[PDB]
Amino acid sequence: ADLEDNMETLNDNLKVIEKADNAAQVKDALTKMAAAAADAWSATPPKLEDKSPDSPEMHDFRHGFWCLIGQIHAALHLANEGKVKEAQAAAEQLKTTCNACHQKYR
Amino acid sequence: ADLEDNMETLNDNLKVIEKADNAAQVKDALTKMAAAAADAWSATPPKLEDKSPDSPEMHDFRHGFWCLIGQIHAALHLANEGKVKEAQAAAEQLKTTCNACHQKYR
Amino acid sequence: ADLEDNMETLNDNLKVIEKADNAAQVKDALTKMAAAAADAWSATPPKLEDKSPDSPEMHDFRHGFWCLIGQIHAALHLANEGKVKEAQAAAEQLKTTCNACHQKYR
Amino acid sequence: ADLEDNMETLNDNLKVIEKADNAAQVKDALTKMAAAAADAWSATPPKLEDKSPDSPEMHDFRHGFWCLIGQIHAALHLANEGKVKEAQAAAEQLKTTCNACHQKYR
Amino acid sequence: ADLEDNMETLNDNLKVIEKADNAAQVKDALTKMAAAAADAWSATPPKLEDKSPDSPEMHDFRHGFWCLIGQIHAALHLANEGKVKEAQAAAEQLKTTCNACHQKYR
Amino acid sequence: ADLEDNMETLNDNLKVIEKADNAAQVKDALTKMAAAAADAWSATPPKLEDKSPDSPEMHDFRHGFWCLIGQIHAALHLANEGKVKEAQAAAEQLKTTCNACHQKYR
Amino acid sequence: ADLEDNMETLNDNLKVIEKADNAAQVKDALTKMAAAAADAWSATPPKLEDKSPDSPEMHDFRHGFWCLIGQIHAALHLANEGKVKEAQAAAEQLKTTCNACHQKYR
Amino acid sequence: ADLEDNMETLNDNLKVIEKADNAAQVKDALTKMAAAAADAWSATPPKLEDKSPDSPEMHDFRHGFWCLIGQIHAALHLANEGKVKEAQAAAEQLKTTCNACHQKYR
Amino acid sequence: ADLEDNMETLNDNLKVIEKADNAAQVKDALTKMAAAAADAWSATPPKLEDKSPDSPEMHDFRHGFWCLIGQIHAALHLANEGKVKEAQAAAEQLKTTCNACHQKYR
Amino acid sequence: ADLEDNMETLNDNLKVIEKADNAAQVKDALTKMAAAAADAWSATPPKLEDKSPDSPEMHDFRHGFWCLIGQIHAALHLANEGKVKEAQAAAEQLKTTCNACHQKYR
Amino acid sequence: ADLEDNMETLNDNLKVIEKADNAAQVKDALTKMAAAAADAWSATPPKLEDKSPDSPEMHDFRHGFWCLIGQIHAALHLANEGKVKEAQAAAEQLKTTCNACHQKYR
Amino acid sequence: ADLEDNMETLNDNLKVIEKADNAAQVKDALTKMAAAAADAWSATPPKLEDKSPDSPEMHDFRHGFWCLIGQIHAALHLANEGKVKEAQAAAEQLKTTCNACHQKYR
Amino acid sequence: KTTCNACHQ
Amino acid sequence: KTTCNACHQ
Amino acid sequence: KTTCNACHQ
Ligand code: HEM
Ligand code: HEM
Ligand code: HEM
Ligand code: HEM
Ligand code: HEM
Ligand code: HEM
Ligand code: HEM
Ligand code: HEM
Ligand code: HEM
Ligand code: HEM
Ligand code: HEM
Ligand code: HEM
Ligand code: HEM
Ligand code: HEM
Ligand SMILES: [Zn+2]
Ligand SMILES: [Zn+2]
Ligand SMILES: [Zn+2]
Ligand SMILES: [Zn+2]
Ligand SMILES: [Zn+2]
Ligand SMILES: [Zn+2]
Ligand SMILES: [Zn+2]
Ligand SMILES: [Zn+2]
Ligand SMILES: [Zn+2]
Ligand SMILES: [Zn+2]
Ligand SMILES: [Zn+2]
Ligand SMILES: [Zn+2]
Ligand SMILES: [Zn+2]
Ligand SMILES: [Zn+2]
Ligand SMILES: [Zn+2]
Ligand SMILES: [Zn+2]
Ligand SMILES: [Zn+2]
Ligand SMILES: [Zn+2]
Ligand SMILES: [Zn+2]
Ligand SMILES: [Zn+2]
Ligand SMILES: [Zn+2]
Ligand SMILES: [Zn+2]
Ligand SMILES: [Zn+2]
Ligand SMILES: [Zn+2]
Ligand SMILES: [Zn+2]
Ligand SMILES: [Zn+2]
Ligand SMILES: [Zn+2]
Ligand SMILES: [Zn+2]
Ligand SMILES: [Zn+2]
Ligand SMILES: [Zn+2]
Repeated sequence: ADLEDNMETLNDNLKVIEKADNAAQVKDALTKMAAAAADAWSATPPKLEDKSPDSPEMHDFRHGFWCLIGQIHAALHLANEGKVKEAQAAAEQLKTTCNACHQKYR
Repeated sequence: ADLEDNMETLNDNLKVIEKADNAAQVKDALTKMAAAAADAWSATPPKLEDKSPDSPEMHDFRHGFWCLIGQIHAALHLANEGKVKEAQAAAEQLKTTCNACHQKYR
Repeated sequence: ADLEDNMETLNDNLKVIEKADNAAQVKDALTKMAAAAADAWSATPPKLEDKSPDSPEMHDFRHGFWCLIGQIHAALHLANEGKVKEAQAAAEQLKTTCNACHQKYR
Repeated sequence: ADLEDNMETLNDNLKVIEKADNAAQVKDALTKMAAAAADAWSATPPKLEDKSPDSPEMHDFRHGFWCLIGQIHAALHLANEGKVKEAQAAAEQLKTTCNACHQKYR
Repeated sequence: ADLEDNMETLNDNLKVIEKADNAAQVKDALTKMAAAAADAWSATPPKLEDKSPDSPEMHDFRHGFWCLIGQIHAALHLANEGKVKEAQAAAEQLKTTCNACHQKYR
Repeated sequence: ADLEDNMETLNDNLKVIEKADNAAQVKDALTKMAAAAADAWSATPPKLEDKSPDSPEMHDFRHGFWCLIGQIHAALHLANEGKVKEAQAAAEQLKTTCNACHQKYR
Repeated sequence: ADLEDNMETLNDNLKVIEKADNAAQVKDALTKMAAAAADAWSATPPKLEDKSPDSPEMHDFRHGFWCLIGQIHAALHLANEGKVKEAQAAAEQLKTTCNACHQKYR
Repeated sequence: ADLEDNMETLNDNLKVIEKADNAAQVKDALTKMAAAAADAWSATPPKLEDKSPDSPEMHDFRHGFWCLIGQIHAALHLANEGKVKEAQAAAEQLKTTCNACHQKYR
Repeated sequence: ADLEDNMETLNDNLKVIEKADNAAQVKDALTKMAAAAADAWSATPPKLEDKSPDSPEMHDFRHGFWCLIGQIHAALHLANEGKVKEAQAAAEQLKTTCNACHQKYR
Repeated sequence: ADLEDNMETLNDNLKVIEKADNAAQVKDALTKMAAAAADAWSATPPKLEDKSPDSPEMHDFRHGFWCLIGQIHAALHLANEGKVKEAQAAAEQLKTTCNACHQKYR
Repeated sequence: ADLEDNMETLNDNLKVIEKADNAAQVKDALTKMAAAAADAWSATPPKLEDKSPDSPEMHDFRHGFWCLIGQIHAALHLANEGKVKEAQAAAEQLKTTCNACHQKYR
Repeated sequence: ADLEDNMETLNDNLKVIEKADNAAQVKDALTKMAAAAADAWSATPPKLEDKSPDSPEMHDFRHGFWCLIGQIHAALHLANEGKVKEAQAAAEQLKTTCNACHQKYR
Repeated sequence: KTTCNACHQ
Repeated sequence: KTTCNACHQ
Repeated sequence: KTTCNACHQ
């Protein structure tokens, strides 16, 4: 999957979590998000193609995904415990991280 | 995944196949489509909720997915041979089946 | 397992679902039913032994099992979501399919 | 494998079954037949290459393999029970299904 | 599975073994019996619910299953050698253990 | 792990079960207890090092662990059914078995 | 393997352990002993072939192998820690268990 | 496992490594430590609960675990070579990282 | 295993094959023989200790094992077809190969 | 499979390689050839039935298969690099080896 | 592997990639590089053997491998899509990362 | 891998074995050597490009690798027993075989 | 899963 | 599962 | 699991 595909996966599964009424659906969606973020971590976005791999921008970009992966993990930990509403709240909070990276590099 | 989620998966991956330039991408997308169809085939769509399980409508509905799964296999066979353009052409034919079920039941 | 064994498995696990008070027990029972139906699909019942494999009766017979497998799948989808009562209701509805095939071919 | 390859596999293994004196040989041959028939299920034969997938013709073609797969399954069930003569008889019965499709579509 | 379910599994499969005409069927049935006994050994039967876990009654109860599991293994060993009649004779001996526990605790 | 390590594992996971508010945490803790007890069963405690392997003391010692393993299994059966409070009650009752062996051999 | 085969395996591997100069050799030998003792556990020896499975005699016979298995486990634990001399000493101690059963039942 | 449980796992296994006299024991303990750190890295500690996810404090917190995981790998590499004393020395160095995070955030 | 131990394995399993009354037993014994011979293939026997790897004797020694391995395969093929007596006769013919090598190098 | 059946497998897959237009198809065919040749290696052909395993003819017969297996590997290596035409040419050269053995022993 | 071994692997496989004419060769080489870089990530180089793990220096050293791993991942993504020239170009870009670390720490 | 790359693998791992101070390192290196030699076995070297597969030279070339593979196995057996110095000496003796082939065909 | 397994396995 | 695994594994 | 899998696999 390319960066855009991984973003579609992220966006789609966030919506799935929002509408979900059971732990299994939340777990599955978060698992897909984790895999999408893991694939996207190594990518170079269009607006940073001219930048050095060792640039503050590229460091910050990759950092965003590991921030996101960590938060996905915390959400899944809650979902695995059957705590649907708490995992949904945690998934809602992911958006801050989505937005922050977008504001800079999308 | 609910019916809507599976439809989103089908749609997204059919678009991935169109824009694809390599066999692996086409194979991945088709694999994801087969899994979505495997989940969806046993669902009951909103417009057929008040219908009998042995109704002509539900027979036809289930049959549409089996047709789709068959066609995905033909496309997979081609992608496994590395024939990107042929697999893509086979995937376009899938859309006839998508269209037919939608015309009746969506 | 022979046809009679598979029927015993179907009958037993239907009762298990009825008395169940948790998702795990419902899931396990439905999983066993699916496997029993899958094994029974290819069988030839005593009252159709004289019939052609391509006969309307043999078509209808095999069709009943795939109808049953689909309904088992829908029930399990509900059970996997922790929806015990809904899965139990879905399992109750299976009986129509059990009865229909029996009335004709048992 | 292509359509002709799969037909060669089916024909070769029918011969292996006929001459077999042990269950292992019969089981192995039937397994190869199952694989070949499963692959042929999604193929389009030369005489239907212009036809609709939703056509009476392609419907019927696919149905023929589904029928054959069911019959191979039944023979396999017998071979797994070490019943050489019975499995050989079941394999012999397959020929009517082979022939029916050939008459229409070969 | 509850105690009753495991008893149903034991009973059904012991009957499968009696009527069996092949080693695979006997092996499958014995395998299912061992799994049911593995589940049941740690249960507390209705008639021993008010007894201490270290009571002679609960010691004896658990011991009955270990005896059963041992005998299933002796039957499995024979079935694995394809000795259908000997495995069947070994399975009949199992019934002494079934009877003994029932006489005391059922 | 040595006997002392296995005891630490037993003690730690008992506390985990007590404070737990979900089935997954209870299941995981009991699974770890089962593995710890299984490893400890074959050990020789300091106060029985001078005793024969065939001694009433060594018989009684090994017996305690299988008593414990059985009770852990019953607790896990409850936890697998999502019955958290009942599994926690069952885990509480384990202490009798812990204490009994300690009073004699610790 | 039959009873005599398993005894040959036990005897051969005790000799391998005694002459061993490395942990891998000791671990491998003890693993083979574990397998042999596990298989012998459900065997009926010539001198008890007429006896009750619930008899003091068959009880005691089975118990002897359970005892031996525990001791092999303990020796295996040591070999896994690379402790050649200690594992060899543990293997030597097994002989008392071997001998006890032979005295009664060989 | 919650943060406290993972800390207990880290502490217990670090003590196992100190007292260890063999490579397998050291490797097992380090493996358990890596799994606990993998779980803990995405947690939010009580003293940082009111902090932003992108705060210097949470950056530093996550970073501490990544440092720890790195050091566990260096210790594992040595244990895999059977170098018990060197692996133990490497594990002692881990404590600097334990101490640093505690000083700030515990 | 050392050479002597592999030889013990060859010798014991030849005796097992001789006394066997079922295919499984013969198959099991031949499988163990194949493994022992495969290990022994690269060994240097005491009587050829000062000889070069490229020496006429060491070529001959290795060839002896390749010879034996080929015959074990032929016997295995027969056992896998359930042809007990034929497999036993093939095993008996191995002795020529055993004896020939012994005369030169044992 | 018997020798004749392995030969049918060799012959059919040589034809598949000749007509192939992709690497996957060539790889698949060569893999099946390798398996057939490996099985045939330990067979005794009708024309050498009364001959000794250590006879000049049987050495030559086995060498023929080792020769063929080596060439199939070389062709497989080429197919795995996607070099279709080169792999086809290597397969065509196999015929020399097929023919040479046939002239002597078929 | 030690640090020098891993550097040899990285260097060797960069050369393999440069000379490669097929995707399989490129993918295999990049996989070996990934493994080598992952192992080197937790190593301590001679020039930093006295340094703090929490030092600017060891931080930076580890960061260099994390950077390299990300870049190898990106190249691997391309190789998996059969894009030889593009993956070779991505591999070439790695050299800046190799060089940066060498300048500081070699 | 091509022949040159397999040779680089042989050469590098021989150096690793020479400098090794533990069994794991020697085992790892020998395992990689075995794989490289196995691949090289079916290669045709530049200097024998116009030669027949059945030529005296190609027989000799393949034999050289079989010779090396046998010695690597012998060394591996020693490494697996933790006999580091003995395994190193066996690896050193490989050089005779390396050199002999090079003199003729490199 | 059942329809899929019916062919593949 | 535990008793079973104690022998088999 | 994700960070771990990123290297190992
Ligand atoms: C769960 C959180 C996130 C969501 C829901 C999300 C969603 C999206 C969506 C819907 C798009 C548009 C895709 C398209 O053009 O078709 C996009 C693009 C993009 N996102 Fe994200 N995203 C998330 C996290 C992140 C993070 C953490 C980063 C940076 C570290 C990031 C970087 C980007 C970039 C660079 C693009 C532009 C891709 C391109 O134009 O090729 N996203 N995102
Ligand atoms: C690969 C071919 C197909 C594609 C690309 C596709 C795509 C879609 C999309 C994008 C939607 C809208 C989902 C939404 O509400 O967000 C949809 C809905 C729907 N589709 Fe499909 N579909 C395909 C095959 C099928 C088949 C074969 C059937 C029937 C056998 C079917 C039946 C339906 C139904 C009943 C809905 C309405 C869902 C609802 O409102 O709950 N589709 N489809
Ligand atoms: C969950 C639904 C079903 C249940 C609970 C069920 C139950 C049973 C039971 C208890 C028997 C008697 C077995 C015996 O004689 O020992 C039986 C027989 C039979 N059933 Fe079913 N069944 C179900 C579904 C079906 C379906 C869908 C079909 C046809 C497609 C079918 C066809 C038959 C036939 C042909 C027999 C007679 C077997 C014989 O006499 O050899 N059943 N069933
Ligand atoms: C086990 C039963 C079957 C056997 C033994 C068998 C055998 C064969 C053989 C030997 C051929 C000639 C292949 C060639 O031209 O190279 C063939 C061709 C063909 N078969 Fe079958 N077949 C079987 C089942 C079926 C079924 C069930 C169908 C249809 C559903 C079918 C459809 C065809 C078609 C369309 C051809 C012509 C292929 C072409 O000309 O490209 N076959 N079959
Ligand atoms: C293979 C041998 C066995 C067979 C065939 C067998 C069969 C059965 C059957 C058919 C039932 C009636 C279940 C129902 O209520 O629907 C039952 C009940 C029972 N059995 Fe067994 N059983 C066997 C072994 C054992 C053993 C070894 C024990 C004790 C160690 C035991 C203890 C019980 C108990 C306590 C009940 C009463 C269950 C309840 O009312 O909750 N059984 N058995
Ligand atoms: C869940 C139940 C159990 C718990 C919570 C538990 C807990 C403990 C604890 C915390 C210790 C002290 C460890 C140390 O010295 O560091 C210990 C020691 C010991 N326990 Fe247990 N235990 C349990 C079950 C058992 C059972 C069933 C037995 C006997 C069958 C047993 C036998 C022993 C022995 C012999 C020691 C002394 C070990 C030594 O000094 O080397 N325990 N136990
Ligand atoms: C590691 C400890 C053991 C060793 C080394 C060992 C060794 C042997 C050997 C060499 C034989 C002679 C086999 C033959 O006649 O061909 C034998 C026979 C026998 N052993 Fe063991 N044994 C051990 C443990 C046991 C145990 C624990 C029991 C009872 C629980 C037992 C019961 C028997 C019996 C009943 C025979 C007579 C078999 C027959 O005559 O068919 N053995 N043993
Ligand atoms: C191997 C090194 C480590 C060891 C041995 C260790 C050990 C411990 C122990 C024994 C506790 C007390 C747990 C309890 O309340 O029962 C604790 C608490 C804590 N540790 Fe660690 N730890 C280590 C690494 C770390 C690291 C790297 C961090 C931060 C990056 C950290 C942060 C904390 C925090 C925040 C608490 C408080 C937990 C709470 O009160 O909820 N630890 N640690
Ligand atoms: C199935 C056929 C074979 C059987 C049954 C067999 C059996 C035996 C036995 C029982 C021993 C004595 C081991 C001991 O000292 O305890 C032995 C030793 C030996 N065998 Fe074999 N063997 C067979 C095949 C071979 C072959 C094919 C070769 C040569 C290629 C061979 C070479 C040797 C050598 C060199 C020894 C002496 C080992 C030493 O003294 O260290 N054997 N064999
Ligand atoms: C890829 C190369 C080869 C091909 C295409 C091939 C093909 C065939 C075919 C089609 C048959 C007739 C089978 C039948 O009766 O139905 C046959 C028979 C035979 N082949 Fe081959 N073969 C090959 C390699 C070899 C080799 C290398 C050997 C000797 C080492 C060999 C030895 C034999 C023998 C002995 C028979 C007679 C079998 C019998 O009558 O029972 N073949 N081969
Ligand atoms: C793919 C990129 C890289 C390549 C091709 C490469 C290649 C090499 C080579 C050929 C050596 C000489 C090995 C020897 O002395 O035997 C070496 C040494 C070294 N490299 Fe790299 N390297 C790469 C990446 C890195 C990175 C990213 C770092 C730091 C983060 C690094 C740190 C070092 C160090 C510290 C040495 C000295 C080792 C010593 O003297 O023991 N390398 N490298
Ligand atoms: C462990 C023992 C061996 C070592 C250390 C070794 C090492 C090497 C090395 C370093 C090269 C140069 C590769 C290059 O051009 O970069 C080479 C080339 C070569 N080796 Fe070996 N080798 C060994 C075994 C063998 C054997 C046993 C044979 C023959 C059976 C052989 C045949 C060749 C040939 C034909 C070349 C030339 C490759 C070419 O020019 O394309 N080698 N070897
Ligand atoms: C709805 C359930 C099914 C799913 C999700 C599914 C999925 C797939 C996928 C993803 C592949 C590609 C494997 C790969 O190359 O990685 C495949 C291959 C294949 N499928 Fe299915 N399939 C299903 C049902 C069936 C059925 C019912 C048949 C038989 C009529 C079948 C026959 C085959 C065959 C012959 C292949 C090629 C060989 C193989 O990989 O097994 N599939 N399937
Ligand atoms: C937090 C997640 C991780 C966990 C739980 C973890 C755990 C482990 C464990 C237990 C081992 C020892 C394997 C054995 O010998 O049995 C290992 C080995 C290893 N790890 Fe990790 N690790 C993690 C992350 C990573 C990362 C991010 C990297 C790459 C930067 C990495 C690279 C390696 C390498 C190169 C080895 C040695 C070769 C291998 O077994 O794969 N690990 N890891
Ligand atoms: Zn991707
Ligand atoms: Zn950087
Ligand atoms: Zn779903
Ligand atoms: Zn989407
Ligand atoms: Zn219907
Ligand atoms: Zn069945
Ligand atoms: Zn039909
Ligand atoms: Zn195909
Ligand atoms: Zn053919
Ligand atoms: Zn249709
Ligand atoms: Zn249960
Ligand atoms: Zn029943
Ligand atoms: Zn008790
Ligand atoms: Zn332990
Ligand atoms: Zn005792
Ligand atoms: Zn046995
Ligand atoms: Zn022996
Ligand atoms: Zn008893
Ligand atoms: Zn956790
Ligand atoms: Zn603790
Ligand atoms: Zn941040
Ligand atoms: Zn060995
Ligand atoms: Zn030689
Ligand atoms: Zn064969
Ligand atoms: Zn010879
Ligand atoms: Zn390393
Ligand atoms: Zn190199
Ligand atoms: Zn730091
Ligand atoms: Zn290669
Ligand atoms: Zn030759």
